[PDB]
Amino acid sequence: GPHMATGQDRVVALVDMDCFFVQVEQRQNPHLRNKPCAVVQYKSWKGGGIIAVSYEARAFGVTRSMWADDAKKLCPDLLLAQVRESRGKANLTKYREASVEVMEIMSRFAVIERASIDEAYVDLTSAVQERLQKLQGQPISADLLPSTYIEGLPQGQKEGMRKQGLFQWLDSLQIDNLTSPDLQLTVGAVIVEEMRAAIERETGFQCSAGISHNKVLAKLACGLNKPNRQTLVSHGSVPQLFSQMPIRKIRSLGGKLGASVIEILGIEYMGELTQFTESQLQSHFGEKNGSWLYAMCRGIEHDPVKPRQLPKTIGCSKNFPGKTALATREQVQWWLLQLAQELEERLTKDRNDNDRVATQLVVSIRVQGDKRLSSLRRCCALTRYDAHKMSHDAFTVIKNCNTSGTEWSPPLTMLFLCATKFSAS
DNA sequence: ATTATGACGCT
Ligand SMILES: [Mn+2]
Ligand SMILES: [Mn+2]
Repeated sequence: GPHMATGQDRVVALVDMDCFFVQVEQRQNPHLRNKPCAVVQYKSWKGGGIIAVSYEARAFGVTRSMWADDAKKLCPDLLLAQVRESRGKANLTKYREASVEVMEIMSRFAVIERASIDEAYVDLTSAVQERLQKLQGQPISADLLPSTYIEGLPQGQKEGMRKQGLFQWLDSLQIDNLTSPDLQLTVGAVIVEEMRAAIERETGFQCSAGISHNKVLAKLACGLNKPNRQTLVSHGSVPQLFSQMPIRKIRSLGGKLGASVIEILGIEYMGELTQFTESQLQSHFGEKNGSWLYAMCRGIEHDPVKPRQLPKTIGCSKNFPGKTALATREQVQWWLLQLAQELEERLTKDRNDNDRVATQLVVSIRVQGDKRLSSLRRCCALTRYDAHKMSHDAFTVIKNCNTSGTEWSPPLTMLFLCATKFSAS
């Protein structure tokens, strides 16, 4: 009872830009705004691979990782923006720079953890305490929450439902207790409305967000009401929400581990996990995963919001699938040079912007017919930002994979260069 | 012949 900690100490938000690459292209080209549109990479093979889809296009069934020619069968009016191509590969620079715009606005409100190019976690605990003291007892007006959904409410037209749920929540709120978790989540949501307003004002970009007590719940909440909306998942809403929540929807359970939870335990939903002791879970899934599952199914997770706005590694990758696989020495060299040239550009810009130097080069390759996604990964020293030297070293480091007797065999279906091990400069 | 990345765990 009194000693079971309930993981309500923090207020954590997950902000995710709605169809981010598409919005970047729609800001740049107004003809695309408020239309079915998608962003593609390459164009020759089946019109190119789609990597981002507006919500209007999604209503027709267009999805990521779908060929553009097939998407056009579902949505003949679909509009397409193409990723920039440089040195024969996709260049994502425009989206990394748009991402930094967004991150820099978010960083004004609270400390953020860049979780991907288009999403960050926010630790709002201090911000909420400060704002609570600023209110000095004033109750929270629904006007301050114009796009917030309260998950699980109403209980007992879409916007009509939203407002009813919010009204029930706010009427139930105990504004005089500055230590109530539910009040703290609520103030966190007010701040997140303000953050999302500043992002849209200063970039034109819309986003969704989740507000809860930890990263996993914030992330799960963010996806409940998209696009352009935010969802508050309270501690108290977890039993009902998790009672029908497929295990695969929880972050890190979408793959093999989640499938083995399902197969070994004979269950489907997150909430069923409550029935197992911690020791049982550790026995099946190992001590770390067991403790984590035992707490997570009760809505409790302790992973911190790391103060990290910048990526930890800077990487350059290209697949050479099918008959385009690289089969000669000249080919492997020239593409290592193209990759190393993009890497040099991004690294020099990174050193100037962020006062740091990478010190290790990671070279990863895939050979044709190899089952694995990395057929090999080897590291060497990264001592100067020179594309010719980095390409020469990556070669030097992979070349004993060639089994020919100027040819290259097995042909290579992927090259990958990654600068890592950053040190302040 | 989804592709381009990027974080993190295991050993
Ligand atoms: Mn997104
Ligand atoms: Mn995202």
